Amino acid sequence: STRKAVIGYYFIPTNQINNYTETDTSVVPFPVSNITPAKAKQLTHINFSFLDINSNLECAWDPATNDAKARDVVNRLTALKAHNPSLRIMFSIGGWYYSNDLGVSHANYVNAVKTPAARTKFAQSCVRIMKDYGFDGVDIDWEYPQAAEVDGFIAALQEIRTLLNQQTIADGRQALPYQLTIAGAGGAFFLSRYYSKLAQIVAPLDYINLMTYDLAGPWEKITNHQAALFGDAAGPTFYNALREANLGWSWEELTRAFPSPFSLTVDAAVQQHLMMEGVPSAKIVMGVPFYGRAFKGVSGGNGGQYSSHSTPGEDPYPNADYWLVGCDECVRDKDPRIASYRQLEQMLQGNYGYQRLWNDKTKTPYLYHAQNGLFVTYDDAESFKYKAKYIKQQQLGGVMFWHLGQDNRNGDLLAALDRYFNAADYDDSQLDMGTGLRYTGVGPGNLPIMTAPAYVPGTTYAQGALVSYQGYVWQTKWGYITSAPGSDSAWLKVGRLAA
Ligand SMILES: CC(=O)N[C@H]1[C@H](O[C@H]2[C@@H](O)[C@@H](NC(C)=O)[C@H](O[C@H]3[C@H](O)[C@H]4N=C(N(C)C)O[C@H]4[C@@H]3CO)O[C@@H]2CO)O[C@H](CO)[C@@H](O)[C@H]1O
Ligand SMILES: CC(=O)N[C@H]1[C@H](O[C@H]2[C@@H](O)[C@@H](NC(C)=O)[C@H](O[C@H]3[C@H](O)[C@H]4N=C(N(C)C)O[C@H]4[C@@H]3CO)O[C@@H]2CO)O[C@H](CO)[C@@H](O)[C@H]1O
Repeated sequence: STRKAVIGYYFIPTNQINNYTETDTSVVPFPVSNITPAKAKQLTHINFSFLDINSNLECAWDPATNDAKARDVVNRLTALKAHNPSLRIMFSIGGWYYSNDLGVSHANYVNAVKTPAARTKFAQSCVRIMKDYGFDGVDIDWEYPQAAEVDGFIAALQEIRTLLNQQTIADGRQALPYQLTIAGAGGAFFLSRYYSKLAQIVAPLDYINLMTYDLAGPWEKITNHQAALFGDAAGPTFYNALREANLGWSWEELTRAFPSPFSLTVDAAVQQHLMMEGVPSAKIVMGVPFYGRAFKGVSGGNGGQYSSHSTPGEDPYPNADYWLVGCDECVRDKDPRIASYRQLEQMLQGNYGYQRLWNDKTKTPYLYHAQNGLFVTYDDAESFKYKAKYIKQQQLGGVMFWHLGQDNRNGDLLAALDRYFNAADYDDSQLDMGTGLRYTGVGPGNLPIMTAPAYVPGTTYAQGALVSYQGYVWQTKWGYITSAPGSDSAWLKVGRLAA
């Protein structure tokens, strides 16, 4: 049917732009020339990261950026479109460093969306940047607007959308229209900031790119998979913050949608989006990490899973103990807590003491270093089989990943994703999705199809009775009920009738 989106972020820090070279990996580890024609054909979007919002409340490059070098790098990316007429080079505004609550530019995000006049100035600057540098759309990665900033954020997205649509007409770009996307939270605590207005946030977007990773890390006391597809009952569980969002729903409605505690998984985040009315599955893009998160000080028994650990959370990494054995990139980056898939392959292949283990509930791999007590959670071509099948089964828009420089040299992770979506000879009809814990919540936007006897006036219905009435299947919350379903508080809408 419709091709699945494959959205790869291209992350290049300012110092690498200013010293850009394609022949010295100690200066630029992943230059644009490493995105070969074959890789360009497997991507639908490359998202250049990151631009910012400056104190003038406009989209802007980092002011330390050499503009001539910046244009040269972007030009190399947009030249890739010669190999793929569906490919878009987006640019992304924000990222954790600029836009987190304590980030260096945070107040500029709050203020740029605060008023109609600020939103107009900001929205115009976005489109100006995208036309001036040759980008194909705008991606916003503010992590994250708070519940009170959400209305301004929504209006800013609406205003950018209108201007982009004007630009599509002006440039006759109907075959490849300019797009607007955001990177969204992939876990319930950050998602709760804007969850109640999710339909308004998604309406002006082509896609919402869920960051369904970083679900574990040094900030948690217990090691865990950072991107489990489904839940493991032996793993940690979390309070479901969505049940406290300002939804106006009843106790039964909240309980049916927001089981708590719950397993913090990719499936949970996807279902939490689908549960809301007006959030179409085709706009939801599942993020996947091309890096692993590493922990030290883990005590064995379960391959390092669900263990206490002694991994610092500070930034910069607080000392020079680069304890992730074999991680040469970690020495370069002065941080043993993150390793690219590229590096993880070499760590597993070398004489470094890792076992590769597999959790058949979460459908994810992990590395365990028994001698030193190390645990690494990551994703690979095998976990991507289950995630790609889930994307197809749930009719999602596609996949997103952070970031291109972390795939191995041959681009095997990207090639795998492309194969699972597009290869005629690839068959996952027999791929067993396992018995891991599914997120069981149901909301107005994902009512299952059900059948039930028609409601009959005068009949006294016990608690739990199911009837069909005016297009839906309803269940009594208590008994005995005689009211017509939907006329009072006694009936829960639990399903839809097939047309
Ligand atoms: C250019 C720069 O600011 N470098 C910073 C550095 O910032 C990076 C790192 O913190 C990245 N962390 C990891 C594990 O890669 C971080 O990546 C985030 C990104 O911000 C989020 N946005 C997405 N999208 C898909 C849109 O994914 C996430 C990823 C993965 O979590 O990106 C920031 C830049 O925002 O941080 C260090 C420490 O402060 C700093 O020294 C400097 O090198
Ligand atoms: C204390 C610490 O180590 N701070 C890190 C910082 O960690 C952040 C980010 O990695 C967030 N990643 C995002 C926003 O993409 C991370 O958010 C993850 C989060 O942990 C998962 N959990 C949720 N919840 C709702 C609980 O959602 C997902 C999100 C992704 O949506 O939160 C941690 C801790 O706050 O990362 C930066 C850059 O990597 C690093 O410099 C350092 O400051």
